[PDB]
Amino acid sequence: VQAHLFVSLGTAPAIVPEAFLLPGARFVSVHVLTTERPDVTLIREFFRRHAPGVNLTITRVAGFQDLKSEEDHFRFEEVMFRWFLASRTGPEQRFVCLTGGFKTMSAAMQKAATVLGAAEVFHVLADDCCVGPQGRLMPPSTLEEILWARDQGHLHWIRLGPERGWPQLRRIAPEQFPLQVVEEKGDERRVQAEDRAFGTFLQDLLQRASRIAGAWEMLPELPFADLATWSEGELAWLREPLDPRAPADQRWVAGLPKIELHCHLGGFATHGELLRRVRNAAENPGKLPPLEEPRLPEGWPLPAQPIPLAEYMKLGNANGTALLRDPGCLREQCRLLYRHLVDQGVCYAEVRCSPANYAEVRSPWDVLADIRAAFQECMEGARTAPGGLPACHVNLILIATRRASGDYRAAIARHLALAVTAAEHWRDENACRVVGVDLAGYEDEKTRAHYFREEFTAVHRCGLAVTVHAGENDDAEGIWRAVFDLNARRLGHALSLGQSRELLRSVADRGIGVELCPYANLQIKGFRLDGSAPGPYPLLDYLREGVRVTVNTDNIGISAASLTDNLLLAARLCPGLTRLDLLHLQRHALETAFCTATQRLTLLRRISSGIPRP
Amino acid sequence: VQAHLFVSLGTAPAIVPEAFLLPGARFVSVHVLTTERPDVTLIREFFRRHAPGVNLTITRVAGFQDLKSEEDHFRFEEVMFRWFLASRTGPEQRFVCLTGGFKTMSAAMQKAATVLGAAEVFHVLADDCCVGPQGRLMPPSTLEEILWARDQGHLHWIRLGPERGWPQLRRIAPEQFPLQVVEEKGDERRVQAEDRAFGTFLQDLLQRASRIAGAWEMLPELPFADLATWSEGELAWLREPLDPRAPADQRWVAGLPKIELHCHLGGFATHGELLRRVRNAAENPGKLPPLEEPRLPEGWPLPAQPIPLAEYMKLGNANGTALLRDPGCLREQCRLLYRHLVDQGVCYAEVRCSPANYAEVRSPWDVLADIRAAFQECMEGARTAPGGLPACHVNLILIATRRASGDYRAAIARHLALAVTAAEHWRDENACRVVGVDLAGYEDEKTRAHYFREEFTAVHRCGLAVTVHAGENDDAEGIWRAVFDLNARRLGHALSLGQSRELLRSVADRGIGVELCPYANLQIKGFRLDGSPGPYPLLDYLREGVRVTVNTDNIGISAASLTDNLLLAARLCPGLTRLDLLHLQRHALETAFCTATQRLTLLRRISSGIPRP
Repeated sequence: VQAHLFVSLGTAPAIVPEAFLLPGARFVSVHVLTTERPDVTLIREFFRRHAPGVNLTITRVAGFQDLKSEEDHFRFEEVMFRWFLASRTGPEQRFVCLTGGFKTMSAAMQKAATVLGAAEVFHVLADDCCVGPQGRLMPPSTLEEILWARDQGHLHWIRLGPERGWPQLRRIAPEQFPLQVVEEKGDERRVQAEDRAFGTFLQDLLQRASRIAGAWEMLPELPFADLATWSEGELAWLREPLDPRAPADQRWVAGLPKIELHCHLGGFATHGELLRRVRNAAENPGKLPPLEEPRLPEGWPLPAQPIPLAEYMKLGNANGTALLRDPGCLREQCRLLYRHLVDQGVCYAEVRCSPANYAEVRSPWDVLADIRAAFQECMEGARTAPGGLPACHVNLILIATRRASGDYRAAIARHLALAVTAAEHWRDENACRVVGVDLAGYEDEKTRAHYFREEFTAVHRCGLAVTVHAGENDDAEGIWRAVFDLNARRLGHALSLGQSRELLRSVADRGIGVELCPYANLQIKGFRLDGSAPGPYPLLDYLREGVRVTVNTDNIGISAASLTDNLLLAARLCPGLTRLDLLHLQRHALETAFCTATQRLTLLRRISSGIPRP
Repeated sequence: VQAHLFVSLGTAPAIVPEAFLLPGARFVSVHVLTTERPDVTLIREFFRRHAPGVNLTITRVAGFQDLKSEEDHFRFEEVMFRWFLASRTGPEQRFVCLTGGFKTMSAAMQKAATVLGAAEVFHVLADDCCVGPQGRLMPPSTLEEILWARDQGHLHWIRLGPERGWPQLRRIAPEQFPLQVVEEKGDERRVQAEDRAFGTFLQDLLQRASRIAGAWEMLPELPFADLATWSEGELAWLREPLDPRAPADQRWVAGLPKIELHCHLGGFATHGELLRRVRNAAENPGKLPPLEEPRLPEGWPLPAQPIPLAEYMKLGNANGTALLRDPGCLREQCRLLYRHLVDQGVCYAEVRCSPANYAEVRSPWDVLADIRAAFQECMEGARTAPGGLPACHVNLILIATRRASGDYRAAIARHLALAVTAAEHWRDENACRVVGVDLAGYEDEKTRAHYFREEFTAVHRCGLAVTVHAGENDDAEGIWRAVFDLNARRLGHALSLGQSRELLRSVADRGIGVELCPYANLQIKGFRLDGSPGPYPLLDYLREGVRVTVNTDNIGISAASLTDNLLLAARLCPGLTRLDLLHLQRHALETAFCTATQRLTLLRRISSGIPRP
């Protein structure tokens, strides 16, 4: 109910104290400007009296004596707009006055109230109030006739209708439209304006709504609907090549809301302090394995030579099946992963795990229950304020197991049966829930999974999604079979699709998604970096054809990189990538998720109103 | 370009003479509203002081001497408001100026300018203008110091800009909002009012718009990005129920760009003049069957009782197989269909046809070639100016045949072979081309054919989409089998999906489109109209996230177009808003069978064509 007051002052200073008087409407603050000519001494005396606690921010122009030239008009409008900007208050809290002014045209304030939302407009009136010595309604000597008129009420205040403001400018910040203070003498200040950028922005917003000449190419092909309210200069910044080494471009990617779809729980904390923290919350300290940390190759984030997959897997042999057989370690790892995900700014994640691996005495169901309980407790604990919803939704995807010595059919059957029952058990739509399964594996699984299509027909009826990790070999026939027989909806990696036009066109048309991990691909398969045997990274081509490409993290601990670093490295690998392409990537990732329609709408609202302005 | 102008009021007369001075702006009319006091003698001086000629209706209130009371503001607001109403001039012809008067009526009149709408707001300001005694900047004697100032350029008119006004209040008449003329003293005029109903209307409209516009979720979730630059009133209008009988919404629906996905070539011109036009272009007039138009049921567009499907089919027995076995008739039908589609405003269509039906002596390939050649000739003919592209794009879908007399498996094989060969033959991406097949009649029904899955693995590799028609019964098993074995991407009709949550959820998630035809569905299955067979399952599908479309099916048999189908869909499901139409268009665009470049071009064309109210 903080009613910050915005009153203009003319050559008559009675309007300030009088419009201060209002039915109720206790004012936390009062903001006024004038020109250099009028004095402030009697306003000083007035404010020293019964209202000393409130502040009186009286700002002044750099130079002004009258408003008769047009230049005076644009300058006054600009300075007044930057006033209202610098006030830093909610639209429902701003109040507008009689706007008398020293013939300040009295209309700029109404224009501001119309374009920028406010709460109310009132009009002071003088009726037999403060009858002066001359007989006319002169303002009091200092304040005595104010009290006199308040005693016998005829003056009053004529109140107009409230305004809401234009939808586009209703949300805005003073940082992109600042002002320079010439000098501040106590509560009084003198400021000045630089350029009519705000007027240019308003004129652009008016003009693009009429013609379609220049906006016709730009607006219709924009990823999010909230990007149509940006200025012409900002939209030009968005259509320029992204520099991954600029100290300013790095802080923009760090504030974007992000969606994550390829993460592994068993490869998070494998080195450094986090390993110590995980190895501290163990329930049974007596059976923890000896602390050995594998040695990373030279310049590990950017190795000079590709390493094979087996060495990559063994690089994380300090936190996995060895450590996650103790419940405390499992819970602590879940909590740390959630905290890191929240810090990165992710708003929706899908963690992949295989409960069978971390089970030697307990059953897989107990491991799944513990994981779900930990994640749900964290989600309920966080509960930030997008409307009461948790800060980061987390779902679950069940990948197959590793110890494939027992009967393969038995392992597959157990893996799918655990998923179906878990899907049936947790049916609430605001909590962790198993959403899909993974069919990673070929050769033996190629001979088993693809042939036994009838095995994977129950899952389809139970409401679960299927993702296939097309890793090594990456032949075309496997992709054809995965797309058309297994009815998968997302593909893993699959970096070679441009060697068969029919497959690329089919994948583009049907809508299947593709998941790419820059750091892992560079460190495992090898790729050229910067401007200068594998070919170019197939990200720009996929984005141009119309495929739904995403960028993910894969293994956070083994690769030692986060989502932001992955995006910047993706910018490095393909020269020419623009920021609009990053927003396209986010939109595609949102589209290809496994959530429900209500969650999709909520995520769209959250993302579209979070993009930081340049 | 007639300029009906509103000047101002003023205690000092000078406001009117200095406001009539505008650079390069001729006004055919001048209207003034003011109080009892002002010296009407000086406006009488101005009456012929200017010279050339303009109306000078001076309106007066029944009683007023000062703006000092709270009710005074409301009284003058209503009076001047109804003065605007009774003006009877176009929104783009009004001219508005608040140079003079007191403060409150200036604020009220600028508020009228923004809310009601205007074309330009200007301020007259004097700089060293008309110097008088003691060096006082003060109005001229009669007009001569104005002449001196014009000789010296001492006048500065400050122009602000145009206005838009709220959509509902843009069009209004004074008959329902009259006034009370006290006395029109020739050019002078006196008025009074009766109530403040129009101000109550404005308050109710604004408060209802505010209440409807809650959290600003509207901006993040608009269908098309171009709508994000609209004014608040237009969005509020878009968030209201659609009235299908008003003479204003119908033109808006007519103006909308549209996409058609369910049309039949063999049921276009089956009655009236079009039948005669088609029959007059036959190559061999001696072999034409005698003209016999079937008789339509009672009130055919909206029958009072459903009819069986067989009678619906027999209705179109004048332009079926009988007439189309002649090249001239085929060409004329194709050309007429293209012209009608262009007139309706369609920008992308997919016409279904069965070439085998119209082949007796000629082979099916000749029929297909003739159809493609006719459509391509028309397409290259139109090419108006989208970006240099044709005004309408037409692709083809091959449905199965009707004559299940011979070996049906042979018919299916020939159908698919023709489809594949035609798909490979024409490969340019800016011309008519076979884009998909329709495994209609459930292939040949599960009675004799079920689903030869291993047969339909070649069309997928050759790049053809599959559409499955849901006809009678519509058991969930059939839809399950179609979706997860035939890899279909669109479903026909399928009005019963709400009876199984799992099917609805799966269909919504995967992204399979649904095609609905309101007129045909009403005439064949029976439905309740104007809220009086269950309710029409269109609003439920939209609220559940399914991708729904509205089509025409048969144009000649049903005797309706896309616009009429949209309006009837509005009638069937009460509460449908004007945003749902754009949602349907977006879904139709997303479910089409075109290519990525065509999809981007279609998005650009649709998003830049939506008409503002």
